[PDB]
Amino acid sequence: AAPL
Amino acid sequence: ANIVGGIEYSINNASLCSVGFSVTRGATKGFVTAGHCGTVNATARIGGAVVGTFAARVFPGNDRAWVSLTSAQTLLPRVANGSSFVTVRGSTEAAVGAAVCRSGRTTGYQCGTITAKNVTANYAEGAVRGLTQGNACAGRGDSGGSWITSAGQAQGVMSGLNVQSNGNNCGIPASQRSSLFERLQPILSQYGLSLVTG
Repeated sequence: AAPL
Repeated sequence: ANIVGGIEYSINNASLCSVGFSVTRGATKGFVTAGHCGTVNATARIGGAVVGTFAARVFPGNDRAWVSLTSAQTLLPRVANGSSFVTVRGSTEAAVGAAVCRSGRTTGYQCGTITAKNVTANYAEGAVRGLTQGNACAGRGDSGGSWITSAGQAQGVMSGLNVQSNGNNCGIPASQRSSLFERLQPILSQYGLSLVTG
């Protein structure tokens, strides 16, 4: 999961 | 500028994020957004014009920030939904299973349901804990944006998602989406902010  | 949840703003003339919610802290106007969007004192612009600066932020650990605005800005109790608006009525936290929508400058207004609370995201920078997960989709640029029920109860601000190579998780079924937001209530009490409602 990544920022956004 | 009119400050409406969901709209684009830039940070130091480089990254983009979306406005979460209009708030006040005594006579100061501001909006809450995601912590990862900017550092303290970064310049925020809406439509090429300076609207305010990052007053405080916490990222990673948590993912929250509020931008203090100049007094020329017009704070509005509203979140963008296409050419329409959702009025902000309060901040009652919805339970898992409840339906919720989110608004941002990249994918617009998207709805889904809350699937879990107290999720940890392990981002490149460090973990962020205590996030709520929904399955509404979102894309790069939607950070900071509003998560709100149709009923007008502000849930939190967009933090992160399981992004695919197209820049969003809108092309995978809802079942496979992990769209995470930072809860609003801790941000409001931590900075002593009150939400603008209508």
